[PDB]
Amino acid sequence: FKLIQAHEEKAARLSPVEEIRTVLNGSICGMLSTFSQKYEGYPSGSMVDFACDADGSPILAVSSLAVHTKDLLANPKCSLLIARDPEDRTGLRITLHGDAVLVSEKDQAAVRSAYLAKHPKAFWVDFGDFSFMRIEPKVVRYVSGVATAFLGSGEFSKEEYQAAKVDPIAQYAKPVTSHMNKDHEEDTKAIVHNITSIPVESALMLDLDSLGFNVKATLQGNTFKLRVPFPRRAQDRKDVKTLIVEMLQAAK
Amino acid sequence: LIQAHEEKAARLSPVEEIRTVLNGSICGMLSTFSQKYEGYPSGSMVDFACDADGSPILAVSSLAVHTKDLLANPKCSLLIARDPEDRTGLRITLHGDAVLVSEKDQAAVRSAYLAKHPKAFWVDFGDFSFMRIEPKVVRYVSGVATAFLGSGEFSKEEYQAAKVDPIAQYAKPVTSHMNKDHEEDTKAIVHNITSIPVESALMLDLDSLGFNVKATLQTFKLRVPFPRRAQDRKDVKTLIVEMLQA
Repeated sequence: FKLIQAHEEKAARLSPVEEIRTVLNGSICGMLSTFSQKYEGYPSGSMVDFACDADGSPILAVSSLAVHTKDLLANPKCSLLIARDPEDRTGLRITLHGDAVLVSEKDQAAVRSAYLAKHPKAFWVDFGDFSFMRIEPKVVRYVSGVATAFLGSGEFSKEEYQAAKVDPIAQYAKPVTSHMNKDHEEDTKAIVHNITSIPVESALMLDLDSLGFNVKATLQGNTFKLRVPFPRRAQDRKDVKTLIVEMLQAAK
Repeated sequence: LIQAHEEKAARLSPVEEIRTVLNGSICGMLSTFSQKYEGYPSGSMVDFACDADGSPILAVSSLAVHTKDLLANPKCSLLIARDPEDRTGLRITLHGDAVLVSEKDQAAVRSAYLAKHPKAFWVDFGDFSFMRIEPKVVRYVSGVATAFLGSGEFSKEEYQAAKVDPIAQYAKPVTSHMNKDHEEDTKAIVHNITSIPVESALMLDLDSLGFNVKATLQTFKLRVPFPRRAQDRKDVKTLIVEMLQA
């Protein structure tokens, strides 16, 4: 109740801009808002795949037959809504506002590879109906914990957002969280219990970065999220395993 | 072979399908004009509940960004994904005007909202108000990266006149009993009706004319129509057993 609030406020985590920079870079799909070309005066929403380029600018592969493509050609001002955990309503949600710009011929090759890195089977991007567009950010806004005590919000300029680096350990979140959630969830419960002093019934690893990881934990009927910081910054894929064993050894 | 079965299988009309799916949805993506960032649109996740006419009811906090957006410009849109993770699924965008609910309509609107969000106790707090998106146009797209790409739009009058299918409300219990315990029965029915030797058949939704399934042979969706319209919950069980016997 009060121990959770005191632990979360002190636990090491990425800075706000690095968290938003990292979550966006790891995201591959979101909700595009445009000005409706056909229904004048109304906005319009659609689902789009995307991939951030090296600067964090979303790359879209848009079909000339899509409604949202016609919207963007008539008015390039748009927004992109990202949900870290789409089903979690208390999760982090990011809105990137910017201007959709056709990618130049010089930039085609770098843009195409950045997009296929996130959508490896998207070989329609070479078809004539499809073009790459880049949403050049104007402002990046986020909200977190809507119906919770740890409600936070903020915004970043284009310059602040682009200067932040993507955390180099977050890319390993999927393999690490799988091996732990499938085979070694007892270890996660002990580590969380050792650090937070909460005897959690279950501890599910949500994400991962160089400073630690977050877990979905359950105690009685309440479900809540806990930050589990590493004793030091993780340096690589293997170092993440080393630190988990060290935190387990410090408990087990 | 799939295309010939899908084009002939009985299903709800387009406007009744969209009316039914929207009425069954309780969360979506709201697009607004950004009050703070002049010239830009904005997106947010919102809970909602359709009223009896199909108009989405929102319970908005005075502290939320999208509330300030809607108060500055009521013109908005609501994006609903029947199966949000299925990229070929049906997606509906309702465009309309967000209107404060009047004092006379508060009670009916509150009950419509709590029917879909029974634990939303905060709707009574002072920070919260009910808004209704009065529809201007309802647009849909389906099978966006498939051979069966379809689209269309409905006026406010066409959308409001359509009825919500009275059997779709039973989709969750029926699909649970079948997908967990009787997927062999579902596979037999699908193979019997479509003449497709399906390896697995996962029941997706339900209406009075049949149900849709996710099937795999050597992944695609198949419509499984009932031999006649189902009249109630028990009749759905009667018809499924009847189709299994065949």
